[PDB]
Amino acid sequence: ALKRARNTEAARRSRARKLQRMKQLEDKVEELLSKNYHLENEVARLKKL
Amino acid sequence: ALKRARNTEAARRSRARKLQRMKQLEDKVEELLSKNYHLENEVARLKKL
DNA sequence: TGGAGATGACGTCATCTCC
DNA sequence: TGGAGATGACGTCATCTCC
Repeated sequence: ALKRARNTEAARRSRARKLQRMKQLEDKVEELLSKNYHLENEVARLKKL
Repeated sequence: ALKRARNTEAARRSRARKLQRMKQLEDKVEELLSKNYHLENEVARLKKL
């Protein structure tokens, strides 16, 4: 059927978006963990001086 | 068939783990964004004083 | 070992959303 | 509006992994 054919592609596009969103999110946690470390270290330094 | 029955449940358990992992990850980004803000603000303060 | 479970992509159905 | 697309869960098959 036709509605099925269209839905099969809509599902394909939807899955693809969910896979990129996950990766995007995983990268962000990596980015924030590093930014966090530099600030935490920075705080210790300024605290001393 | 039997192997199919088992796989149908293995898939159910697997999906469940992927849903919790996503949520866990989403919470972490929220947590780090806030911790980041407090440190960034903290740095500005110590910088001044 | 061979064999069990885990997991990625698939296509489908049910629903929601949005004009 | 009614109708189009988006999306969550499903069950299946193919493969990987791990003893």
